[PDB]
Amino acid sequence: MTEYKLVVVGAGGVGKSALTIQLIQNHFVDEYDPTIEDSYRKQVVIDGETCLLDILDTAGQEEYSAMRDQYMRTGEGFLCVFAINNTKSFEDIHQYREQIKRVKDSDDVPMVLVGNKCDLAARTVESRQAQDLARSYGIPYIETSAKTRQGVEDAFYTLVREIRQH
Amino acid sequence: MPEEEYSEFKELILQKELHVVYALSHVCGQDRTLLASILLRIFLHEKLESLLLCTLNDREISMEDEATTLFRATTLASTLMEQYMKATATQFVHHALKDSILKIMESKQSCELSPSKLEKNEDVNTNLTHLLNILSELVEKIFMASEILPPTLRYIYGCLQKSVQHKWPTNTTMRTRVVSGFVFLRLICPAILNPRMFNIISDSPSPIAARTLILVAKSVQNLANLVEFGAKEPYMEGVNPFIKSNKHRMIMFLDELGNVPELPDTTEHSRTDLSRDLAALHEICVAHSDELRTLSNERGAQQHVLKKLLAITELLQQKQ
Ligand SMILES: Nc1nc2c(ncn2[C@@H]2O[C@H](COP(=O)(O)OP(=O)(O)O)[C@@H](O)[C@H]2O)c(=O)[nH]1
Ligand SMILES: [Mg+2]
Repeated sequence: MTEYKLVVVGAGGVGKSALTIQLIQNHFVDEYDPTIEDSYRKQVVIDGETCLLDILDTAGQEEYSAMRDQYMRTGEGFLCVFAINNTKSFEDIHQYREQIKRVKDSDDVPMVLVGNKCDLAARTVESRQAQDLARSYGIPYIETSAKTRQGVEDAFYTLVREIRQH
Repeated sequence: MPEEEYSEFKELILQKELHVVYALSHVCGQDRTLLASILLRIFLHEKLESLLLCTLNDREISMEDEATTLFRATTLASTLMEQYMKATATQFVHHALKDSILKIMESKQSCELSPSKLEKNEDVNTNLTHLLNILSELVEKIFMASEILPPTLRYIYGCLQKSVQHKWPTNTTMRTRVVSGFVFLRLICPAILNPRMFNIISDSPSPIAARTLILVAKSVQNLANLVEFGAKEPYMEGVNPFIKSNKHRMIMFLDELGNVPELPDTTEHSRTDLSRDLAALHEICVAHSDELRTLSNERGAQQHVLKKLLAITELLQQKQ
């Protein structure tokens, strides 16, 4: 059957792990557990199509760059995650976007922009400027919350379509 | 200009409250790395590494409202740590790691545990065994190097624990985690996945080696955090005996790694010439002058300082 190699990227502590596990395991993980590189498989059905997600979850820390290159090369689609209460994570999004472009030799790579932690009141990054940045890239933007599961199944499924339309 | 000529500026950078450095940390973004190299050399020169790193980390902590995110993102503080540790804890990494890593390279016994990543008629029980033995061998080497961390770096970890205690008194677990996130997450495990960071190796890992390093660093990271595998990936479940039997050996390490409360200063930096870095720091002020004016507009303790900064920056602008 059809496999999709999705890759989840973003700064440390933004909620890539939390996103992936709420998808894989159907619950919220609230505990300290920084990632190195965890990998999950899960066969699902999106729009009638039976398919298999090979999801890679990565480490966001600048120390783990260069180790970035290998998983990018094999990846098919990229969730680029930041936190709406952490603006600095938002500005980091650019660097992942440019690196992903470099390693694969292209400018229109299957990408989705995910803004995580929207359940929070203390939000410093507005929905609009995230939507603006998304359009200027040519890729969708989805607001999710791993705590509540809003937009989660959306955000991953959207990436799949975005791979199919490429 | 003559180093003499930066004096008035040089003595505003070093002020204990560290007000300027925080401001800079807000203003930069793409100069983060560059700026770090410049601040560290300045502070290493008049032996204030501790003043800088200790206060800066304390600021990040006092500004953190949720604990499970502490020092996870890429601030200046976490870059300042990064570049400092790469400078002072190289030998440490060679001691703990060099032997265990080189053995892993020359090996051909695969450590794969993942029910899908597995070759045909590959024995996953043989694999588990071999991995565990490496892990045991390695972490024994890691644990018995607690004393190998330079004294001054240990002090700053002590700084880190002093902080987390003043901030979260009711939480006893943080004092170890907060150290683990640097010595493991941001030092040991990276050096495991990529041995050229510290120049342990000079060669590209084989496909089997590359896998084992992830499998090993993943395992070390779980222990370093104190989490059993179980709730995440399924295949990793049989590496837990190791975690359970070393769980406490880790808590010792992380706790006592910061067990220096007196500042060290021997092997002190000889008096030479700073101008090159003071120029380059001033140049980062020029480049962010406007932005620092916006921050100086906000009244408060840093204000008078931030006022004087732009004056000094502009006055040194003119004098060149
Ligand atoms: N409120 C809230 N917290 C979240 C959300 N996603 C993650 N977190 C928390 O943020 C921290 C880091 O999550 P994690 O996924 O491990 O980060 P990552 O792996 O470094 O991207 C943990 O304390 C999570 O429980 C979310 O949507 N909402
Ligand atoms: Mg994670």
